[PDB]
Amino acid sequence: SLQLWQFLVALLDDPSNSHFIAWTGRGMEFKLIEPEEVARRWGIQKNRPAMNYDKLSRSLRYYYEKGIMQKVAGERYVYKFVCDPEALFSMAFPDNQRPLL
Repeated sequence: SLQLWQFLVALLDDPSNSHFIAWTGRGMEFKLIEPEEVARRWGIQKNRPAMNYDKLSRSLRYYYEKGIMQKVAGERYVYKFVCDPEALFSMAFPDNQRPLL
């Protein structure tokens, strides 16, 4: 399984992608430098050729409403991953949140 937050982290980990998505250097903050290019790549990844940023952005909002990300104030395309105990559990268990016997 691959969901959007993981996909973004995969792109962010490779600094050769910095011209369209980058860790800003402020903690866990990242910027979508070319939002439609990020969306295009997500569409390729998921075989959804009609993917676009409008669609992708819904997931960003779902993540910040759930406290997995935060939207940075004053910015359009700057977000941060949340580093807290509860968010770490959600990120550790994307597919099963009753993982123990």
